[PDB]
Amino acid sequence: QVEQSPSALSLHEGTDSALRCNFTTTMRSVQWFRQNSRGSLISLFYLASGTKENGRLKSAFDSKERRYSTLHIRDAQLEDSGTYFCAAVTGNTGKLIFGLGTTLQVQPNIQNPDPAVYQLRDSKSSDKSVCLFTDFDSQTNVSQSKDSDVYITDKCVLDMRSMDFKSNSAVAWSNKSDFACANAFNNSIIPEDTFF
Amino acid sequence: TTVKQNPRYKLARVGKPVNLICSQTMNHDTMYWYQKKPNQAPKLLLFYYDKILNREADTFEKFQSSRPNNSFCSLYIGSAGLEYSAMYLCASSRGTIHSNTEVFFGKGTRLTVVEDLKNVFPPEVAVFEPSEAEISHTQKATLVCLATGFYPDHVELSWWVNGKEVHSGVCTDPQPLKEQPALNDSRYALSSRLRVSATFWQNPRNHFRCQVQFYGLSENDEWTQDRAKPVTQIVSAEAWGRA
Amino acid sequence: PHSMRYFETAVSRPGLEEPRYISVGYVDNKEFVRFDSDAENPRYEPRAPWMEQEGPEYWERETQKAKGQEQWFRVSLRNLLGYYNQSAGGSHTLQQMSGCDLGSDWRLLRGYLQFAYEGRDYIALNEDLKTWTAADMAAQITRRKWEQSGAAEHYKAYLEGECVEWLHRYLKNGNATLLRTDSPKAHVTHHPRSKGEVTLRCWALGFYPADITLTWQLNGEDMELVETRPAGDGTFQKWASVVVPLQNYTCRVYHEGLPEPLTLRW
Amino acid sequence: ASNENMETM
Amino acid sequence: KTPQIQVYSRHPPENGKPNILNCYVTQFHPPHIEIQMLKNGKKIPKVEMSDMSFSKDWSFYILAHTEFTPTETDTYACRVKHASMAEPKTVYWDRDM
Repeated sequence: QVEQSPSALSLHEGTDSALRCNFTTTMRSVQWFRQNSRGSLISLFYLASGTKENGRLKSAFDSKERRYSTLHIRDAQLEDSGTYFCAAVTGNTGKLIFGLGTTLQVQPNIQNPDPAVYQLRDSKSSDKSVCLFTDFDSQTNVSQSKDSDVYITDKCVLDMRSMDFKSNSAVAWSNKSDFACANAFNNSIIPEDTFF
Repeated sequence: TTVKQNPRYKLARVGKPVNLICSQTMNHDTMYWYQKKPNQAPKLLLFYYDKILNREADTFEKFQSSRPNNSFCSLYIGSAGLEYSAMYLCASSRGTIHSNTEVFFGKGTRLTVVEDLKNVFPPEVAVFEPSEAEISHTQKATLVCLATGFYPDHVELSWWVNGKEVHSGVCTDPQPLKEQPALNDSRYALSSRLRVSATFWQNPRNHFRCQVQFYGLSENDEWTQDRAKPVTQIVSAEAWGRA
Repeated sequence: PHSMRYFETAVSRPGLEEPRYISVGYVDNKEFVRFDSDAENPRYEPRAPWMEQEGPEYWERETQKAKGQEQWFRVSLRNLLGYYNQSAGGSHTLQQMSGCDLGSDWRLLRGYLQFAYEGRDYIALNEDLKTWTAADMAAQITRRKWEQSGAAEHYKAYLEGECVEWLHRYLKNGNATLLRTDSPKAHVTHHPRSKGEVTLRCWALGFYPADITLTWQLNGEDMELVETRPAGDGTFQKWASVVVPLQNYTCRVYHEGLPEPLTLRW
Repeated sequence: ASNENMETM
Repeated sequence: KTPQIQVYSRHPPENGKPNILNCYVTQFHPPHIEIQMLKNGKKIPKVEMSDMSFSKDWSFYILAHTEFTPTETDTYACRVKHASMAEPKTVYWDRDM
């Protein structure tokens, strides 16, 4: 069987880390995939034997015994975060045997941290209020809301072509009217700024 | 050249049957059908070696298949169930199963099986103008879009500035929140953001639009309700530059 | 002279969907491997007495390729049956000859790739390893299919690479058991016939390989020459008769192992 | 080292 | 194709020494063939057969052999049944040729 290592991996921007696929028995060939945002699989490499490189990535199947394959990632970028899968061709009935997967997460380098929460107004009728927690360091994580009519989304980074300090943001909104925006501090937040 | 696979999304009720097509331009002799559930590796269901069905995989006879010609292959579900909701993948190789040829994969087809077409709901898209405090403290403005009350998680959120799809400075949630995360069949909610310069937002001739593509019911499905049919449609929300 | 060939046979069974696949390999006209489908536990089995120098990785990997080839011929048998619109009752045979010969020095001299349906030739790869030679209309369909895909490049890489490289491994592992020749023993038996004539018979018992030539040179240059037949233990035998009326004649024996031609009367 | 065929007849 | 059969012994003709009789069958198609070795008309119960092989001209060839005691009073023959032939042809053994 195919054993994939590690299960999950977290890197900072520019970090060089590698994935490993170990096979109990000898294999004829190996294939590395990255899972799409939609859920499907896009092929990254196909190796018969040797070493293939395509930019930041480099996979190898140079083992004489053919019992392992690696996938090196040089200078990790946030555009590389996702689940990676390795699948070797057994050479027998049911050609591909897939690995369990590796969930990679690349944290961005916040040059100028400026945490603050902002209240946004609705364009149509102006009744629904959406609060936004943006521009925070990668260390601080966001926790879910403790209400049926109150919803909090997870963190997500932004990249602007005019080079931004990577906007880390978490959108939170409430159905119930007369709701305090500053009270959405369920998680460990840094005391920095509130407009109020 | 590549493995064509239609439709992109498939919506079906429990009991009703499901057809899944697959095609390849190359003269590949071996074709495959995988099932990939969220947070899981693709599981082989069956493979074909030039009109020869090898259904060794799938030990419970939960799937049917038909390969009329070398190019086309199908996967059929007689009676749909909540157990079938998964991303179906199609694949092909040049030689035989014992060959070491590259297995080319299709773009997949996300299928979600519903208890009843009554719970199928289209999203309510809404844009939110950037806060004046954010524009003063920073030299950038962020528009947040919210697509809520959609079912069943069959949406594609895209940003359109001045009639052109923009990607730079855009971020969309990978996982949609559940309005009732305790009970199943609950409608989902999704949020996205668009960050631009403060000067870009101040111009009242720049057209910002949040476009959500919803994949729902088809013309074949019988809709008997006073509420609007949750057909495959685009829902949008626009905002003009304010100073 | 050093060669390597892979003789594949595929004979279908009447009514049965699975036919019988036989893959036999040869190194310098000497069999070293053999695969069969009707045998209990279908695997590659060592035939040569020097084939014990292979690990379990070689016998399992070759078994995989044999099982894959078995399915390829199984489909190709049905594909060919439809080309000629043959009756779906009787049994048919599809054969293949793939390999290469090097010569004295270890270097590629000539590649080989031929196919034959029911004894008659079907399709063959040319010396250029790019174009194909077909035999009839049904064979031209296989030619355009294989030229559209570009199968000529795939077979060129095997005959130039994998076949040459693996032949060097066999030539070094069994160089003592391959270069073994024997001098042929000769004896002439006398037999009388009608009209006072005598039939002479030049015998040759015990030679390896069967590449021999027995010519009747009467005073420095009608004849009955039969084909070479093997003894069974590991050597070959051949004889030649001549109908002459009645006086001693000689028969020249040409062997690659013998520097001088061996000829002796009675 | 037997050969492996790709496109069927 | 019609098969070509030639019956001959492995060891030179000499009574008393353990000799092995051969039945060389060449130039035939299809490979399905029935080889039966005979001795004075009676079929030989134990005949060691060889596996299927074919020549460069796509024509199959096989070699049948069995244990036999040399004597100038017993007759030997090799009956071969093939689809090309109308009736199973038999080739008699000869120590002179």
